[PDB]
Amino acid sequence: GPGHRTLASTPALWASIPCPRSELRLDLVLPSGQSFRWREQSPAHWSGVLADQVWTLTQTEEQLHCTVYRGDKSQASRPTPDELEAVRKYFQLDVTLAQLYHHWGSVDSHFQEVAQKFQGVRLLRQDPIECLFSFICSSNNNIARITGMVERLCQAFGPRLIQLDDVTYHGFPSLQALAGPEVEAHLRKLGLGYRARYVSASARAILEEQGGLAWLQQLRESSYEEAHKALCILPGVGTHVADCICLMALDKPQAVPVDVHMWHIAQRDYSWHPTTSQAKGPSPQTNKELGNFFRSLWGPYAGWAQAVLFSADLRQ
DNA sequence: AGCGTCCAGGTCTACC
DNA sequence: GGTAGACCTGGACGC
Ligand SMILES: [Mg+2]
Ligand code: NA
Repeated sequence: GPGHRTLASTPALWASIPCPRSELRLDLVLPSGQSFRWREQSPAHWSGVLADQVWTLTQTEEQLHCTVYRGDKSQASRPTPDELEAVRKYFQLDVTLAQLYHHWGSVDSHFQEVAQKFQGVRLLRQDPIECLFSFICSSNNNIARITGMVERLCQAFGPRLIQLDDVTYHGFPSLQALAGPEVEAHLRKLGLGYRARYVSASARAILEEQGGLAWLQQLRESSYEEAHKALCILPGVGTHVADCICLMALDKPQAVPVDVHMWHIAQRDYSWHPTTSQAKGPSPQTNKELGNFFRSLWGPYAGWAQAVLFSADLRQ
């Protein structure tokens, strides 16, 4: 297919959004386990599917530059203002990250130290269905393997969009495409392990028991506590996966995922231990208490502070 | 030399 | 509700 674009080579095809590097670092966000579907196909340029089309993104010191491949056999052109608005919404640029970093650092000297080296880590606003099934794939697993799982799931069950160079881009599958009893066996062939059943059973539960796709919008409109409880009915969704979906797709900025990294960060970097349980190791009660500890420390956007520490912990 | 253990964005099941 | 251990997969890497 046609080439993945670079800004300096094809300037007529790009348009900018005001966005300083203090507000966003693509290299610290897009490969860090929020979305699994972006790749640095040219140095400093990240390509992936965003609002149903492929985009490439790159940045200068003060701007986020964007290019879109419409794949409808139309003539190439720069993104329009209306298309750029989808990118601005995906990066939630109405939230001023530099102010949150100052708040978090004022209450937490450890955060302040890490933040100095990890500027521009913000939270993507993701599609609920993509986020749900990506995080079902994430449990007891590592980011490189999760990334492959998600790519193979999309290639097998999602619509083909376009090919750039030798990369064929697919959209994320629908609920219906993931729900049939033949799907688990295919996802097992694709190496999803025991999560193959969780993916297909969760798609069937949403369609057959929760009222279909509108349930995810209902959870976006519900409180954090209500949304988190509701997601936990799904096979493969426990309190951590539910917190990931709440934070990253359901607009719950105080949701704090607690995985292996955040548990070890609490112990190593905060000397924290639970005080609501005599036994101190990970457990439902202690993982719950740890989420509450980080909310109490960082405030109503505690999940966003978690994303900074998580991204940094991947690099150490 | 390469096997085998540890480990990774945890959840489920069984049992008390 | 608390506790404990199994669990698909494959890269890191000690022995
Ligand atoms: Mg569940
Ligand atoms: Na609903």
